[PDB]
Amino acid sequence: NYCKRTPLYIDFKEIGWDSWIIAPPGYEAYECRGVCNYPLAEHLTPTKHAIIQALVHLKNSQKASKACCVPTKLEPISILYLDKGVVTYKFKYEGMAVSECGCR
Amino acid sequence: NYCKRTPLYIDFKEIGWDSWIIAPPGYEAYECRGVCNYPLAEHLTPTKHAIIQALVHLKNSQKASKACCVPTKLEPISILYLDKGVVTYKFKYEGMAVSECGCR
Amino acid sequence: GSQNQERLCAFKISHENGTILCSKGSTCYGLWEKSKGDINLVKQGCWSHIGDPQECHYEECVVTTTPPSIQNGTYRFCCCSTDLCNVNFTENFPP
Amino acid sequence: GSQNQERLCAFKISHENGTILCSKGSTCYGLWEKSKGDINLVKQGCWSHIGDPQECHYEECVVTTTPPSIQNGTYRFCCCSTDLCNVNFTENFPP
Repeated sequence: NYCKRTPLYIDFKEIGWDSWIIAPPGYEAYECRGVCNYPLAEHLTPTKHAIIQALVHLKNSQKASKACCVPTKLEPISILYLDKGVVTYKFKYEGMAVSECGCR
Repeated sequence: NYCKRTPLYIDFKEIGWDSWIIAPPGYEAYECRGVCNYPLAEHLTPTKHAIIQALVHLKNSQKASKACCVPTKLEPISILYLDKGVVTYKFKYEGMAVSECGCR
Repeated sequence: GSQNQERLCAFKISHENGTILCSKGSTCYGLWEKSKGDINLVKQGCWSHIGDPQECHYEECVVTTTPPSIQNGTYRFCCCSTDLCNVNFTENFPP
Repeated sequence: GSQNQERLCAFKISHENGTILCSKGSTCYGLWEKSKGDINLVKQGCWSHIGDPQECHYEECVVTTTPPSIQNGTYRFCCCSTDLCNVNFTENFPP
Protein backbone atom coordinates (compact mmCIF):
# COMPACT_ATOMS: atom_id res chain seq x y z
CA ASN A 1 0.00 0.00 0.00
CA TYR A 2 1.20 3.50 0.89
CA CYS A 3 4.70 4.30 2.18
CA LYS A 4 4.62 3.81 5.95
CA ARG A 5 6.72 2.35 8.75
CA THR A 6 6.26 -1.40 9.20
CA PRO A 7 7.57 -3.88 11.79
CA LEU A 8 11.00 -5.47 11.49
CA TYR A 9 12.66 -7.21 14.44
CA ILE A 10 16.40 -7.91 14.42
CA ASP A 11 17.70 -10.96 16.29
CA PHE A 12 21.46 -10.50 16.64
CA LYS A 13 21.94 -14.21 17.36
CA GLU A 14 20.07 -15.23 14.21
CA ILE A 15 21.93 -12.72 12.00
CA GLY A 16 25.23 -13.97 13.45
CA TRP A 17 26.28 -10.78 15.25
CA ASP A 18 26.10 -11.95 18.88
CA SER A 19 29.78 -12.78 18.28
CA TRP A 20 30.48 -9.10 19.01
CA ILE A 21 27.22 -7.54 20.32
CA ILE A 22 26.58 -8.70 23.89
CA ALA A 23 23.32 -6.78 24.34
CA PRO A 24 20.51 -6.55 23.46
CA PRO A 25 19.50 -9.96 22.10
CA GLY A 26 17.53 -7.92 19.57
CA TYR A 27 15.43 -4.84 18.98
CA GLU A 28 12.71 -3.36 16.78
CA ALA A 29 14.48 -1.72 13.84
CA TYR A 30 11.35 -1.26 11.67
CA GLU A 31 11.41 -0.75 7.90
CA CYS A 32 9.69 1.37 5.25
CA ARG A 33 7.35 -0.35 2.80
CA GLY A 34 4.87 1.05 0.29
CA VAL A 35 4.61 2.99 -2.95
CA CYS A 36 5.41 6.68 -3.30
CA ASN A 37 2.46 8.01 -5.29
CA TYR A 38 2.29 11.45 -6.87
CA PRO A 39 1.52 13.82 -5.32
CA LEU A 40 3.86 12.94 -2.45
CA ALA A 41 2.09 13.66 0.84
CA GLU A 42 3.63 16.11 3.30
CA HIS A 43 4.26 13.52 6.03
CA LEU A 44 6.54 11.77 3.51
CA THR A 45 8.68 14.97 3.69
CA PRO A 46 9.51 14.73 -0.02
CA THR A 47 12.52 16.57 -1.34
CA LYS A 48 12.17 18.83 -4.36
CA HIS A 49 14.02 16.21 -6.41
CA ALA A 50 11.71 13.38 -5.32
CA ILE A 51 8.71 15.48 -6.38
CA ILE A 52 10.16 16.21 -9.83
CA GLN A 53 11.32 12.64 -10.45
CA ALA A 54 7.95 11.26 -9.35
CA LEU A 55 6.26 13.54 -11.89
CA VAL A 56 8.59 12.50 -14.72
CA HIS A 57 7.97 8.84 -13.87
CA LEU A 58 4.21 9.46 -14.09
CA LYS A 59 4.55 11.00 -17.56
CA ASN A 60 7.11 8.43 -18.79
CA SER A 61 7.75 5.27 -16.77
CA GLN A 62 10.97 4.67 -18.74
CA LYS A 63 12.58 8.11 -18.29
CA ALA A 64 12.53 8.09 -14.47
CA SER A 65 11.86 5.76 -11.57
CA LYS A 66 9.38 6.23 -8.75
CA ALA A 67 10.39 7.90 -5.53
CA CYS A 68 11.54 5.21 -3.11
CA CYS A 69 10.09 4.63 0.36
CA VAL A 70 13.12 4.76 2.67
CA PRO A 71 13.92 5.71 6.27
CA THR A 72 14.16 9.49 6.57
CA LYS A 73 14.82 9.73 10.32
CA LEU A 74 16.98 7.17 12.13
CA GLU A 75 17.14 6.88 15.91
CA PRO A 76 19.81 5.41 18.21
CA ILE A 77 19.56 2.37 20.45
CA SER A 78 21.52 1.24 23.49
CA ILE A 79 24.25 -1.31 22.86
CA LEU A 80 26.95 -3.38 24.56
CA TYR A 81 29.60 -4.77 22.23
CA LEU A 82 33.16 -6.10 22.23
CA ASP A 83 36.08 -4.18 20.70
CA LYS A 84 39.24 -6.32 20.77
CA GLY A 85 38.02 -7.92 23.98
CA VAL A 86 36.86 -4.61 25.51
CA VAL A 87 33.25 -4.17 26.60
CA THR A 88 31.97 -0.91 25.12
CA TYR A 89 28.67 0.68 26.18
CA LYS A 90 26.86 3.29 24.09
CA PHE A 91 23.54 4.63 25.35
CA LYS A 92 22.94 5.94 21.81
CA TYR A 93 24.24 3.85 18.90
CA GLU A 94 23.24 6.05 15.98
CA GLY A 95 21.39 5.02 12.83
CA MET A 96 19.77 1.82 14.11
CA ALA A 97 15.99 2.31 14.38
CA VAL A 98 13.48 4.00 12.06
CA SER A 99 11.20 6.66 13.52
CA GLU A 100 9.94 8.19 10.25
CA CYS A 101 9.60 7.02 6.65
CA GLY A 102 9.43 9.15 3.54
CA CYS A 103 9.91 9.38 -0.20
CA ARG A 104 13.26 10.24 -1.77
CA ASN B 1 23.44 -2.89 -12.40
CA TYR B 2 24.98 -1.35 -9.28
CA CYS B 3 23.58 1.72 -7.50
CA LYS B 4 25.05 4.77 -9.23
CA ARG B 5 24.03 8.20 -10.46
CA THR B 6 22.44 8.18 -13.91
CA PRO B 7 21.30 10.96 -16.26
CA LEU B 8 17.89 12.60 -15.93
CA TYR B 9 17.07 15.90 -17.64
CA ILE B 10 14.08 17.96 -16.53
CA ASP B 11 12.30 20.13 -19.10
CA PHE B 12 10.11 22.56 -17.16
CA LYS B 13 8.01 23.28 -20.24
CA GLU B 14 7.32 19.59 -20.84
CA ILE B 15 6.45 18.91 -17.18
CA GLY B 16 4.11 21.92 -17.23
CA TRP B 17 5.99 24.12 -14.75
CA ASP B 18 7.08 26.97 -17.04
CA SER B 19 3.80 28.52 -15.87
CA TRP B 20 5.71 29.65 -12.77
CA ILE B 21 9.44 28.95 -13.39
CA ILE B 22 10.83 31.49 -15.86
CA ALA B 23 14.38 30.10 -15.90
CA PRO B 24 16.06 27.79 -16.67
CA PRO B 25 14.22 25.97 -19.47
CA GLY B 26 15.61 22.85 -17.80
CA TYR B 27 18.53 21.29 -15.99
CA GLU B 28 20.27 18.00 -15.24
CA ALA B 29 18.64 16.63 -12.08
CA TYR B 30 20.10 13.10 -12.36
CA GLU B 31 18.66 10.04 -10.62
CA CYS B 32 19.85 6.96 -8.73
CA ARG B 33 19.41 3.55 -10.35
CA GLY B 34 20.78 0.14 -9.45
CA VAL B 35 20.60 -2.61 -6.86
CA CYS B 36 21.98 -2.31 -3.33
CA ASN B 37 23.88 -5.57 -2.87
CA TYR B 38 25.23 -6.83 0.44
CA PRO B 39 27.79 -5.91 1.51
CA LEU B 40 26.97 -2.25 0.85
CA ALA B 41 30.07 -0.51 -0.49
CA GLU B 42 31.49 2.47 1.38
CA HIS B 43 30.82 4.98 -1.41
CA LEU B 44 27.12 4.12 -0.96
CA THR B 45 27.52 5.61 2.57
CA PRO B 46 25.15 3.00 4.02
CA THR B 47 23.51 3.68 7.35
CA LYS B 48 23.68 1.08 10.09
CA HIS B 49 20.00 0.33 9.46
CA ALA B 50 20.49 -0.18 5.72
CA ILE B 51 23.27 -2.67 6.47
CA ILE B 52 21.13 -4.66 8.91
CA GLN B 53 18.03 -4.65 6.70
CA ALA B 54 20.09 -5.70 3.67
CA LEU B 55 21.40 -8.66 5.66
CA VAL B 56 17.93 -9.72 6.83
CA HIS B 57 16.68 -9.51 3.24
CA LEU B 58 19.53 -11.78 2.14
CA LYS B 59 18.61 -14.40 4.75
CA ASN B 60 14.84 -14.06 4.21
CA SER B 61 13.51 -12.15 1.19
CA GLN B 62 10.06 -11.98 2.82
CA LYS B 63 11.09 -10.57 6.22
CA ALA B 64 12.82 -7.46 4.87
CA SER B 65 13.28 -5.53 1.65
CA LYS B 66 16.53 -4.59 -0.04
CA ALA B 67 18.22 -1.29 0.68
CA CYS B 68 16.98 1.25 -1.85
CA CYS B 69 19.22 3.27 -4.18
CA VAL B 70 18.23 6.90 -3.50
CA PRO B 71 19.83 10.35 -3.60
CA THR B 72 21.93 10.87 -0.48
CA LYS B 73 23.29 14.35 -1.28
CA LEU B 74 21.16 16.96 -3.03
CA GLU B 75 22.59 20.16 -4.50
CA PRO B 76 20.93 23.51 -5.31
CA ILE B 77 20.39 25.11 -8.70
CA SER B 78 19.76 28.67 -9.79
CA ILE B 79 16.15 29.60 -10.46
CA LEU B 80 13.88 32.44 -11.54
CA TYR B 81 10.21 31.97 -10.69
CA LEU B 82 7.00 33.93 -10.20
CA ASP B 83 5.37 34.38 -6.78
CA LYS B 84 2.00 36.15 -7.15
CA GLY B 85 3.39 38.05 -10.12
CA VAL B 86 6.74 38.78 -8.44
CA VAL B 87 9.98 37.66 -10.07
CA THR B 88 12.05 35.84 -7.44
CA TYR B 89 15.70 34.90 -7.98
CA LYS B 90 17.50 32.25 -5.92
CA PHE B 91 21.12 31.47 -6.74
CA LYS B 92 20.68 28.26 -4.71
CA TYR B 93 17.30 26.52 -4.85
CA GLU B 94 17.92 23.62 -2.48
CA GLY B 95 17.20 19.95 -3.07
CA MET B 96 17.10 19.97 -6.88
CA ALA B 97 20.12 18.08 -8.26
CA VAL B 98 21.76 14.81 -7.20
CA SER B 99 25.50 14.82 -6.53
CA GLU B 100 25.77 11.48 -4.71
CA CYS B 101 23.73 8.28 -4.59
CA GLY B 102 23.66 5.69 -1.84
CA CYS B 103 21.77 2.88 -0.15
CA ARG B 104 19.22 3.51 2.60
CA GLY C 1 6.99 7.47 37.35
CA SER C 2 5.08 5.90 34.47
CA GLN C 3 3.37 9.16 33.47
CA ASN C 4 6.62 11.09 32.98
CA GLN C 5 8.43 7.89 31.86
CA GLU C 6 11.23 8.32 34.40
CA ARG C 7 12.95 5.51 36.26
CA LEU C 8 15.67 5.13 38.90
CA CYS C 9 18.35 2.53 38.21
CA ALA C 10 21.49 1.26 39.89
CA PHE C 11 24.84 2.59 38.70
CA LYS C 12 28.24 1.04 39.36
CA ILE C 13 21.81 13.69 34.78
CA SER C 14 24.13 12.72 37.64
CA HIS C 15 25.26 9.27 38.79
CA GLU C 16 25.20 10.16 42.48
CA ASN C 17 25.49 7.49 45.20
CA GLY C 18 25.32 4.46 42.93
CA THR C 19 22.05 5.39 41.20
CA ILE C 20 21.14 7.16 37.96
CA LEU C 21 17.98 8.65 36.47
CA CYS C 22 16.76 7.04 33.24
CA SER C 23 14.33 9.35 31.45
CA LYS C 24 12.46 9.03 28.13
CA GLY C 25 11.03 5.65 29.11
CA SER C 26 14.53 4.18 29.43
CA THR C 27 14.93 1.02 31.51
CA CYS C 28 17.50 -0.30 33.95
CA TYR C 29 20.19 -2.71 32.82
CA GLY C 30 23.02 -4.66 34.37
CA LEU C 31 25.85 -6.64 32.78
CA TRP C 32 27.60 -9.35 34.79
CA GLU C 33 30.12 -12.05 33.93
CA LYS C 34 29.68 -15.45 35.56
CA SER C 35 31.72 -18.66 35.53
CA LYS C 36 30.75 -21.16 38.27
CA GLY C 37 31.00 -19.39 41.66
CA ASP C 38 32.73 -16.29 40.25
CA ILE C 39 30.30 -13.44 39.53
CA ASN C 40 31.41 -9.88 38.74
CA LEU C 41 29.41 -6.75 37.95
CA VAL C 42 30.62 -5.11 34.73
CA LYS C 43 28.25 -2.21 34.04
CA GLN C 44 24.95 -0.78 35.24
CA GLY C 45 22.85 2.12 34.03
CA CYS C 46 20.14 3.08 31.58
CA TRP C 47 18.86 1.27 28.49
CA SER C 48 17.11 3.36 25.85
CA HIS C 49 13.50 2.50 25.08
CA ILE C 50 14.20 3.19 21.40
CA GLY C 51 14.10 -0.17 19.64
CA ASP C 52 11.87 -1.58 22.45
CA PRO C 53 14.05 -4.65 23.15
CA GLN C 54 11.84 -7.53 24.24
CA GLU C 55 13.30 -8.69 27.54
CA CYS C 56 13.49 -5.16 28.97
CA HIS C 57 9.75 -5.49 29.68
CA TYR C 58 10.32 -7.80 32.65
CA GLU C 59 9.82 -6.14 36.01
CA GLU C 60 12.71 -8.18 37.44
CA CYS C 61 16.20 -8.40 35.94
CA VAL C 62 16.04 -11.90 34.45
CA VAL C 63 18.53 -13.24 31.92
CA THR C 64 16.15 -14.98 29.51
CA THR C 65 18.38 -15.27 26.42
CA THR C 66 21.21 -17.78 26.16
CA PRO C 67 24.47 -15.89 26.78
CA PRO C 68 26.61 -15.07 23.75
CA SER C 69 29.31 -17.63 23.04
CA ILE C 70 31.98 -14.95 23.54
CA GLN C 71 34.23 -15.28 26.61
CA ASN C 72 33.03 -18.86 27.23
CA GLY C 73 29.39 -17.79 27.53
CA THR C 74 30.05 -15.92 30.77
CA TYR C 75 28.22 -12.64 30.14
CA ARG C 76 24.89 -12.09 31.90
CA PHE C 77 22.82 -9.16 30.60
CA CYS C 78 19.34 -8.21 31.77
CA CYS C 79 17.13 -5.14 31.56
CA CYS C 80 13.97 -4.40 33.48
CA SER C 81 11.27 -1.79 34.06
CA THR C 82 11.00 -1.28 37.83
CA ASP C 83 13.06 1.06 39.98
CA LEU C 84 16.46 -0.36 41.01
CA CYS C 85 15.53 -3.71 39.45
CA ASN C 86 19.07 -4.08 38.05
CA VAL C 87 20.58 -4.48 41.53
CA ASN C 88 20.81 -8.26 41.02
CA PHE C 89 19.96 -10.80 38.33
CA THR C 90 18.08 -14.09 38.01
CA GLU C 91 18.62 -16.66 35.24
CA ASN C 92 16.08 -18.40 32.97
CA PHE C 93 18.03 -19.79 30.00
CA PRO C 94 16.60 -21.97 27.23
CA PRO C 95 19.48 -24.38 27.76
CA GLY D 1 39.57 32.14 -15.95
CA SER D 2 38.72 28.63 -17.11
CA GLN D 3 41.29 26.96 -14.85
CA ASN D 4 39.91 28.45 -11.63
CA GLN D 5 36.35 28.44 -13.06
CA GLU D 6 35.79 32.13 -12.33
CA ARG D 7 33.85 34.53 -14.51
CA LEU D 8 32.93 38.22 -14.51
CA CYS D 9 29.30 39.08 -15.22
CA ALA D 10 27.16 42.18 -15.44
CA PHE D 11 25.05 43.14 -12.42
CA LYS D 12 22.12 45.55 -12.41
CA ILE D 13 31.66 38.61 -3.28
CA SER D 14 30.78 42.24 -4.02
CA HIS D 15 28.57 43.70 -6.76
CA GLU D 16 30.78 46.74 -7.32
CA ASN D 17 30.29 49.05 -10.32
CA GLY D 18 27.67 46.97 -12.13
CA THR D 19 29.69 43.74 -12.23
CA ILE D 20 29.86 40.62 -10.07
CA LEU D 21 32.23 37.66 -9.74
CA CYS D 22 30.72 34.24 -10.51
CA SER D 23 32.90 31.48 -9.07
CA LYS D 24 32.52 27.68 -9.04
CA GLY D 25 32.04 27.55 -12.80
CA SER D 26 28.94 29.74 -12.56
CA THR D 27 27.81 31.56 -15.70
CA CYS D 28 26.38 34.98 -16.47
CA TYR D 29 22.65 35.47 -16.86
CA GLY D 30 20.28 38.27 -17.74
CA LEU D 31 16.49 38.49 -17.55
CA TRP D 32 14.65 41.03 -19.69
CA GLU D 33 11.00 41.64 -20.49
CA LYS D 34 10.12 42.62 -24.05
CA SER D 35 6.88 43.63 -25.78
CA LYS D 36 7.37 45.24 -29.21
CA GLY D 37 9.72 48.25 -28.81
CA ASP D 38 9.63 48.17 -24.99
CA ILE D 39 12.60 46.31 -23.48
CA ASN D 40 13.48 46.42 -19.78
CA LEU D 41 16.28 44.76 -17.82
CA VAL D 42 14.92 42.85 -14.82
CA LYS D 43 17.89 41.04 -13.25
CA GLN D 44 21.52 40.22 -13.97
CA GLY D 45 24.07 38.15 -12.10
CA CYS D 46 25.39 34.63 -11.68
CA TRP D 47 23.87 31.30 -12.69
CA SER D 48 25.08 28.21 -10.84
CA HIS D 49 26.75 25.51 -12.91
CA ILE D 50 25.00 22.89 -10.76
CA GLY D 51 22.39 21.26 -12.97
CA ASP D 52 24.40 22.27 -16.09
CA PRO D 53 21.46 23.96 -17.89
CA GLN D 54 21.86 23.51 -21.63
CA GLU D 55 21.68 27.01 -23.08
CA CYS D 56 24.18 28.43 -20.56
CA HIS D 57 26.90 26.89 -22.76
CA TYR D 58 26.54 29.58 -25.43
CA GLU D 59 29.33 32.13 -25.44
CA GLU D 60 26.82 34.87 -26.32
CA CYS D 61 23.60 35.58 -24.42
CA VAL D 62 21.07 34.14 -26.87
CA VAL D 63 17.45 33.40 -25.98
CA THR D 64 17.04 30.01 -27.66
CA THR D 65 13.94 28.71 -25.83
CA THR D 66 10.45 30.00 -26.54
CA PRO D 67 9.54 32.42 -23.74
CA PRO D 68 7.16 31.15 -21.05
CA SER D 69 3.52 32.00 -21.71
CA ILE D 70 3.41 34.02 -18.47
CA GLN D 71 3.04 37.81 -18.80
CA ASN D 72 2.13 37.51 -22.49
CA GLY D 73 5.39 35.74 -23.35
CA THR D 74 7.44 38.86 -22.63
CA TYR D 75 10.28 37.43 -20.53
CA ARG D 76 13.69 37.01 -22.17
CA PHE D 77 16.19 34.89 -20.24
CA CYS D 78 19.66 33.92 -21.42
CA CYS D 79 22.83 32.61 -19.81
CA CYS D 80 26.31 32.45 -21.27
CA SER D 81 29.90 31.49 -20.53
CA THR D 82 32.07 34.47 -21.53
CA ASP D 83 32.93 37.49 -19.41
CA LEU D 84 30.23 40.21 -19.42
CA CYS D 85 28.29 38.27 -22.06
CA ASN D 86 25.00 39.11 -20.29
CA VAL D 87 25.29 42.81 -21.14
CA ASN D 88 22.77 42.38 -23.98
CA PHE D 89 20.72 39.59 -25.53
CA THR D 90 20.01 38.14 -28.98
CA GLU D 91 16.95 36.07 -29.90
CA ASN D 92 16.71 32.70 -31.70
CA PHE D 93 13.25 31.30 -30.95
CA PRO D 94 11.77 28.12 -32.43
CA PRO D 95 8.64 30.10 -33.32
